[PDB]
Amino acid sequence: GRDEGCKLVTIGSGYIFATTGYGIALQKGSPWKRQIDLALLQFVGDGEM
Amino acid sequence: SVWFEMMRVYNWNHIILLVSDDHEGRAAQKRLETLLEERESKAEKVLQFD
Repeated sequence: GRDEGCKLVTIGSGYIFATTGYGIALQKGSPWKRQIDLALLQFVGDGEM
Repeated sequence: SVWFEMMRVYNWNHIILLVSDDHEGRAAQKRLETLLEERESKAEKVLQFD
């Protein structure tokens, strides 16, 4: 999207690829997981994301 | 809560609530769900009757 002259363009939109996501890694047993998950659902649920 | 500490003893997670009474049982259910929020779990079925 910031390519000079819009030359370098990928193929498709990730149709034949992994198509994964990103997240927040917490330690196995961290009690902060539910609050972060509901905060992410709130941030997606209002267009702030 | 010590029974919740029993969930730290044998690492048991699948529990079922059975209370005959009604007055103390609601507060016991509230305390048990407050403790199960920490492990982000819930009891299977809560039971109150006469």
